[PDB]
Amino acid sequence: KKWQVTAINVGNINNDKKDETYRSLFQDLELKKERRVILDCERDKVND
Amino acid sequence: TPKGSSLGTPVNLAVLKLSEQGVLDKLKNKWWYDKGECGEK
Repeated sequence: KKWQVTAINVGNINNDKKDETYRSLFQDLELKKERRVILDCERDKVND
Repeated sequence: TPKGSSLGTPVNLAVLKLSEQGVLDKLKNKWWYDKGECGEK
């Protein structure tokens, strides 16, 4: 389908790290101007 | 920006975008003319 997909593993992160890694990730998504996101997670991680 | 930085493309597109929507002209006219001293008979 000629799709450009940036695949990130959110699976392994320390609970102590928490928000910080997410901040880094979403900022890096903002610099790439990626406005479209697929979560692919269970309800817990989706909520986080 | 430093070579191979992650900010290069974003700042490039940033300058372009800010240029096309006329912000640069606005700031230029803001800090040069509008605040100038010199503006009958």
